[PDB]
Amino acid sequence: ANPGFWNGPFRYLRWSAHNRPHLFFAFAIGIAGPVAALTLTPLRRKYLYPDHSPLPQSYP
Amino acid sequence: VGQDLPPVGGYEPVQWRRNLPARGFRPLVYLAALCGICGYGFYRALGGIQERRELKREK
Repeated sequence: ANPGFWNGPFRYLRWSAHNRPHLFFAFAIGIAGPVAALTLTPLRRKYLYPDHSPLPQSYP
Repeated sequence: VGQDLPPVGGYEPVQWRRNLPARGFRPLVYLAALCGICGYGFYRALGGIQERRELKREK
């Protein structure tokens, strides 16, 4: 049986996800976290501001 | 030789092999509908949290 081998990355991700896949599908979640966290600044398109508060002491 | 328990004048043969997968949806839809359910679940979950945005500032 064959492990993963780096030098062909399109091949590596294949024969990682097919022979020792159980860390692949973890790290797919690990890349779905922050990369999708960077594809939101257009995707919220200024959706909402939460607007919470402690006590509003006002001005003169 | 008299009447002993001889065979039958037929066989009606029986099973000697394996058995099968159950229903027709073997493929990844059995995974993909999972992404449907979370695709529903967050669709209310965050929204309920979104509604608590209005609720907390209410109090």
